[PDB]
Amino acid sequence: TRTIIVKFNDLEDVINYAYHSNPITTEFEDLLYMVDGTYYYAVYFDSHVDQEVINDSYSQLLEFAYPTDRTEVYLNDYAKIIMSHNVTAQVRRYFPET
Amino acid sequence: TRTIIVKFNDLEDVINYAYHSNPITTEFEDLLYMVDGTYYYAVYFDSHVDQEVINDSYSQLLEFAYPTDRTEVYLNDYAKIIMSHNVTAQVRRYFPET
Amino acid sequence: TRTIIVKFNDLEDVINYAYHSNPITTEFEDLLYMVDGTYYYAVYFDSHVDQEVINDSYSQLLEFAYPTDRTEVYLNDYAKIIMSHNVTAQVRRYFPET
Amino acid sequence: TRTIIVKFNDLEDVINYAYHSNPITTEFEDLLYMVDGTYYYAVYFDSHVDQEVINDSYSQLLEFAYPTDRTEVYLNDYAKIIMSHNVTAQVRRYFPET
Amino acid sequence: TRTIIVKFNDLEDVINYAYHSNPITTEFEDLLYMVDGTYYYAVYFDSHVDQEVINDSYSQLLEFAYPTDRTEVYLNDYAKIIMSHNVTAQVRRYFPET
Amino acid sequence: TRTIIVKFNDLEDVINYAYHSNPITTEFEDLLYMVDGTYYYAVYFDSHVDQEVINDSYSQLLEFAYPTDRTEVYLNDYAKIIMSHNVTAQVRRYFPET
Amino acid sequence: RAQRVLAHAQEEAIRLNHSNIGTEHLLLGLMKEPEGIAAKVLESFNITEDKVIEEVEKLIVGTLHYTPRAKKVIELSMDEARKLHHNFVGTEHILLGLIRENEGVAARVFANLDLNITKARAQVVKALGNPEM
Amino acid sequence: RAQRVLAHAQEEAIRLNHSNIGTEHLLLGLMKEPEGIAAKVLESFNITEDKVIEEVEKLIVGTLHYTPRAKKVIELSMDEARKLHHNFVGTEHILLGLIRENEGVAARVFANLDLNITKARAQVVKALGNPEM
Amino acid sequence: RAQRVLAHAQEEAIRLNHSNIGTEHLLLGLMKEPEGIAAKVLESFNITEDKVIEEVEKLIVGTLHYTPRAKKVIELSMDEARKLHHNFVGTEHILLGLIRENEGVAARVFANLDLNITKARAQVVKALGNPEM
Amino acid sequence: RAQRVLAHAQEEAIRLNHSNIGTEHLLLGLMKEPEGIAAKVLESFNITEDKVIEEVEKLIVGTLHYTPRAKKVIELSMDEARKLHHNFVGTEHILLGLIRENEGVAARVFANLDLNITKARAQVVKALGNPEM
Amino acid sequence: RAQRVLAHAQEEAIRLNHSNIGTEHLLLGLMKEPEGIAAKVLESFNITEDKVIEEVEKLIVGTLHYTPRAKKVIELSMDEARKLHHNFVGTEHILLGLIRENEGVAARVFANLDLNITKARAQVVKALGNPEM
Amino acid sequence: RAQRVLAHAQEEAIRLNHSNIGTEHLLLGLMKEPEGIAAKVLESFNITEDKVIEEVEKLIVGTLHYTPRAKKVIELSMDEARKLHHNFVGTEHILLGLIRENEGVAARVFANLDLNITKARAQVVKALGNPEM
Amino acid sequence: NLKEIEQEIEKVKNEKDAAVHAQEFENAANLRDKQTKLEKQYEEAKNEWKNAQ
Amino acid sequence: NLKEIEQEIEKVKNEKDAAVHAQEFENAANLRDKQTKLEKQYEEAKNEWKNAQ
Amino acid sequence: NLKEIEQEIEKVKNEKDAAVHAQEFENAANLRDKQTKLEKQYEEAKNEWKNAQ
Amino acid sequence: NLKEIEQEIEKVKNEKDAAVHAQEFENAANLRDKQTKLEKQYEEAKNEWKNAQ
Amino acid sequence: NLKEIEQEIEKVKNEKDAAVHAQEFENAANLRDKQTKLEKQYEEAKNEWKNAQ
Amino acid sequence: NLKEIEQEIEKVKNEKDAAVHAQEFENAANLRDKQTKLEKQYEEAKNEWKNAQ
Repeated sequence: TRTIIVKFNDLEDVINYAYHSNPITTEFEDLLYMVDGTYYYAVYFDSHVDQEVINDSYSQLLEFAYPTDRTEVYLNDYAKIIMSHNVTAQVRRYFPET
Repeated sequence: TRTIIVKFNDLEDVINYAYHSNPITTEFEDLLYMVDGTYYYAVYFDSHVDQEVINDSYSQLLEFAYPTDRTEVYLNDYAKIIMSHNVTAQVRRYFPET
Repeated sequence: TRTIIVKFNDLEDVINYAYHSNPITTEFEDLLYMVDGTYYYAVYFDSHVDQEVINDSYSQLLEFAYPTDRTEVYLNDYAKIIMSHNVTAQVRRYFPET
Repeated sequence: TRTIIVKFNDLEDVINYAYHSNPITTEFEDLLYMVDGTYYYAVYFDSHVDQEVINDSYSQLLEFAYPTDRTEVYLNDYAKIIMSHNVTAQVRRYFPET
Repeated sequence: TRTIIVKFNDLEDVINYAYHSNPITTEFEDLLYMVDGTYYYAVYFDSHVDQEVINDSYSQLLEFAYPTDRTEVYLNDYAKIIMSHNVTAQVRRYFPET
Repeated sequence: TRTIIVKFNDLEDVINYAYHSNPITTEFEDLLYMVDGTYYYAVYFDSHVDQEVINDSYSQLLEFAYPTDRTEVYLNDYAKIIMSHNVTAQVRRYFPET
Repeated sequence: RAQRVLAHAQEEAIRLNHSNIGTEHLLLGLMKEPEGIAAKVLESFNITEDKVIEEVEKLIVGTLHYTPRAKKVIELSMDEARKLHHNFVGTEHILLGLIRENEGVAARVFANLDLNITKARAQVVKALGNPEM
Repeated sequence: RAQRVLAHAQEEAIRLNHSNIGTEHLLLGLMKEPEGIAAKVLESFNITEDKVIEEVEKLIVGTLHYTPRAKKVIELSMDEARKLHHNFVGTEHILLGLIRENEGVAARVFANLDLNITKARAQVVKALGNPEM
Repeated sequence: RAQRVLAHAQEEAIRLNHSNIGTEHLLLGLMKEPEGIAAKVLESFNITEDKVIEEVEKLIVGTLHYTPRAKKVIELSMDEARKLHHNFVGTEHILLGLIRENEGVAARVFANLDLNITKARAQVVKALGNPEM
Repeated sequence: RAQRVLAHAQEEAIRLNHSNIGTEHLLLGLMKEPEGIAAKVLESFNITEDKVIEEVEKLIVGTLHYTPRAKKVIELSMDEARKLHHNFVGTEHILLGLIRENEGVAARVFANLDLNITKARAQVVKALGNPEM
Repeated sequence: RAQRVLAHAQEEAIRLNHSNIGTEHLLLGLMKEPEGIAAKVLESFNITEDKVIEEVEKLIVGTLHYTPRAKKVIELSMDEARKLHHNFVGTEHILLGLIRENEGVAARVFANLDLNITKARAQVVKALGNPEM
Repeated sequence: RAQRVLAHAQEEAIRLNHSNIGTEHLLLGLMKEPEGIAAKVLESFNITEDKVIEEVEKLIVGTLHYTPRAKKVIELSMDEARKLHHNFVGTEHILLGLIRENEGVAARVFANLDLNITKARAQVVKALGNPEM
Repeated sequence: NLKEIEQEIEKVKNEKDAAVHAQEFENAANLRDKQTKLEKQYEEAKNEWKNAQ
Repeated sequence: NLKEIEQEIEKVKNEKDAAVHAQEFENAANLRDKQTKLEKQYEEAKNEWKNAQ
Repeated sequence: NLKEIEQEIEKVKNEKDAAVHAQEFENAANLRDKQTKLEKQYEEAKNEWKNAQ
Repeated sequence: NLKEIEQEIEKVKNEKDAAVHAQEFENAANLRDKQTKLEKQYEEAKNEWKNAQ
Repeated sequence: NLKEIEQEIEKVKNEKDAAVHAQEFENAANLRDKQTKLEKQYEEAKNEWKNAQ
Repeated sequence: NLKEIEQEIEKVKNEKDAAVHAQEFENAANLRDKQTKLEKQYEEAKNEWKNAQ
């Protein structure tokens, strides 16, 4: 694959990820889909990134978020894209932490 | 077989056969048997008549008669022979038309 | 096959087909039968018209008609031919649109 | 075997055999035993007679007598010998006919 | 085996054996054990006496005594020796005939 | 294995072993553990001792101790080490005889 | 309905000068109405007018009557119309008659032309039934 | 019933100057009535009268009587009429007698002329039964 | 819900000057909404808009109406909403409609593009379901 | 009954100066009574008297007695009469005794003359039973 | 109980300057308590501290907290103690936690070091259970 | 009963100058009493006294006592008396004890001398049971 | 009364069957004629019965 | 009532079907037009009723 | 009252069997004749019975 | 009396979720701040009530 | 009363069996003789009983 | 009244176990001595109880 998707049960968990994640330094783009009040985070890597660096990054995500319960195909149709290309930076800009 | 036997439920059906049959022109002798108030008719062909001309003749009989329910040996033992060799002609001579 | 055969539940559906359809331009003749207050439409194709152009034409018909529930053998016996050779044109001549 | 044994239910049947039987002219000895008020007739053929003339003679006996219901060894043990070697002649001397 | 053992239900049967048996003249030694009010007689043959002379001598004993119901090792452990080497002679000297 | 572990249900049984064992003269170290008020004795043989002499030594211990109901790794984690290297001598010094 | 097949079965027999109207004349009566289900089915088995005529010829006065079996065939055809379907007889029901009443001249013509009886029954039933199954 | 099958046995016994009438004189009786079902059946096994005479002569008071087994087989033939033929024992019933009472001189003549007793029974039963089942 | 797919169907029909709006125009509609589950699924079977246009063109005035079968496809898609998406019938339910209503022009475009219909159903169901089994 | 056989046993024991009357003296007993079922059966296995005499000599005052097992055999033979005979206990019942009480001198002489004991039982039963079942 | 595992986890996290205490920092915690059942089990599968460190390094401010999954791992380990003992949680239960909650960094360290999850479970169970079955 | 084997065990231990009465001193005690069932059984497996002595020497102060397992063995042998010999007990029951309590120095000697426990038990049971099956 | 004829039918029928079994064909033919006439007469009585209802 | 026209629609519909079965297309067309008018009138009454409800 | 002979028949028949068991054939023959005579007399009584019936 | 507060939490929660769905992150952030303050006021009432019991 | 001796038989039996178990064959032989005499006396009483019966 | 020992001796046992768990072997040995003395005192009371019946 080139794409990974994880489900965040609430905005607080996304803010947790935005502050406390230390992601593997990798070339990728990200998107924040939302439906039904649930947040879905998706990352699309460059074609040159190997599948195992992707699996590593994906497993680092699972520390904070669940595996997705909706396919990419479904989300690209039904879900509102809230933010794009630099989700974590945008979150950390708009949301402070205590 | 050299011989064919069929059953007539009543004298009227024999009279019908005697007037209104037009049999295949064939070399044979015939016999009329009676038992149980019930008529049986038997035709004996020459040895030169083939099995299939016999079958064709037999199928023509079934237009009026039933198939026999008694074996030839049984009839030859128990049945009274009523008429011989010219059964149809003798019937049509003794009995008026339908 | 040389022939295809479809069922119209009512005259209005045939009038629909007469106005609101345009077949693959093809060398064919047609017949309209009725039984049971129910309309049946048959098309006869010249032998140079291949099986698949026929399947094409047939699949266009199914947009309006159902598949037949009576064989051609049955219909040629029991069914009154209502029109021949120019069925659609005749319908459009005798009946106005909606 | 060379020994034939048959059972006579009553003295009258033995007398019947003694008068009416016409046995095959054959070289044998005969013995008459009794047990249980019931008569057993036994024949001991010469070795030079063949087995089928024996079966023949035996089958002629079955016209009058039953097949034996006791083995020869049993009878030679328990049964009283009544007469020997010329049983039929002795019977026909002692008893008048029917 | 070199050894044969038989059970005598009572002293009278041993006295019977001692008077009435005459053995196959054979080179052997004998022992008389007691348990449970019950007598066990055992014979040890010379090694040159063959298995079948032993089986003969054994089968003569069964005329007076039962087969043993206890093993050799059991009797050698638990059973009291009553007499040795000349059991029959000792019995016949100590006891009169019936 | 190079190490052997056995269970003593009470201090008196250990004192019994300490006085009344005459162990195979062998190069080893020993450790005494306790959990649940229940003693466990463990022996660590030198690599030049063969596994069969180890088995022989172990089977001498079974005269007093039970076989262990807890693994080495469990005891090394949870169990308090009570004595080391000279367990028998230390017991026999601290405690008077049975 | 199919009454024409009888009406010219008589004409067939009369032109043949036969003293009887037998199951062969019923069969020829069916061949004379090529619109019919029965004619189409038999033609699908390559049973046809001329062949039937030549077989009836090699197999073979006052006014004519049905043979005692021809009568029974007609009655039996009406019984073959006692299905759930029963509104009328037609040429199919007469042919179902000749197929069930497997005796007499017509049944011999069938055997003499190698027609399979149960295969014909199935072919008719399939011709009547809804082809959507 | 054709009792003539019995009412000849004295004549054969007298011709042979025998002193009894037995199951083989019954068998000769069946041969002496070639109308009979029994004669036809046995002829279908090629058990012709001349061979029966030959074998009976080979195996073999003035007034004459039935042997005790001949008496039994007649009364057993009247038991075969409990195949619902009232008291009209025919030649077929006598033959079913001799077939059931498989002892005595007749049973030897059958074994000596290689008759399969079960096939003889089957042939008689098929001769009596409806040939179209 | 992407009701726009119907607007595409009507506009394509008008663009081609057809006198009817049919299942081919529904299919062309689905290819005009590449967001949709249906467009992705068809593209996963390598059905793609240009090939659909060419197939429809080779396969086949005034105001326009749906064909009598296109009407039934729409209603039937609102029965595929018995997957409980309730009022929010969508491109997936339309495509499941065309997959159940396996007749008419669309079904032949599928046959010409070799699409396995039951695999297409499974593919849609798998796209809708939770990928955690 | 067969009491003549015991009268033999005494006399053989006296002749051989034995101090006991055992199962071997019963077996030699039976051989003076060739009338007997038992003597015939044993002769049918070729167990003739001269052989038994030699074997009994190879296997081997005045106020003689039956051995404790001979007594047992006699009692057991009267139990074999529970084959619904009255108390007339023939030679066969004694032999069935020796066959069931398979110990002692006689039971060894059987093995020494290769007698199949169960076949001997069967042979006696077949000699007693109805030979036509 | 060896709560010291968590102290080691936090100290390693701080030493690595990572802003989170995750399942890998737990796993590094276990490898720093070599008394523990967990360390012995992992060492028996030839997983060892230096290998774990180098895997965590290739897999990967101020006050810091457990990751949302690490919290669930701890709660799940207590649920294992509440099955086996109800008595105190220990290193074996933390390892059983990581073995059941098979997601996150630790699960990938196990996959990189080829450890069979079920075999590790079995090994822990057999370490706890009575070796006499 | 052969309580003497316990005296033999103690006297052997004394002459060996050991400080315990163990299961091997019991086993030697059994070898000292060659009349016993147990001695005969072990001799039938060629477990000769001299080999037992040599193995015990190879395998291995004041007043002295039974080891806790020697006590266990004695009590268990008085439970093998539940074969209902419990009016007494004997060498056979002690040896069944040493078999059933399959640990300690005696069981080592048995394994070292290849003595199959199941065969030994079967041999003892057969020695006690009635040899008439 | 209509039901007065069928007995005569059975009588004449059985007489016919016996006569033909006797090979008295000329007599059996006249008996057949009688049976036919009586049958026609019975059918006419049945026709009257039909018209009576 | 309202319920006065459906039976007339049935009548005209059957007459239409008979006329077209007779191949009287010029008549059948006018019958179909009448049926359409009656259908529209029925629908208008049905919607008046829908509002009167 | 008929039933006065069958017991005498039994007696004579039993004596006959015993006599022939003794090989006393001449006595058995005379007893057999007597049995036959009494059997005929019983059949005569049975005929009187049959005719009185 | 904590039961006065709970529904106020849900009001702000839903408003926040709508605001972020609108991409109004400024409003969503302020709503989150309010939600947090209300959460602490809720926990204040909660642990006060715990201690009062 | 006859039922007076069997217990003495049992006594002598047991004494005999003990004596012979002691290898005391002289006593065992005399005890056997006594038992035999008592057995004859018991049988004699049993015959007197049988004859009184 | 015997049972007054059982609690004290069990207390001593528990204290012995604790002392040896503390590795206080010399103290645990004195606890063992006390235990043994109480064991014999129990046996004395148990002998009195036995001999009283």
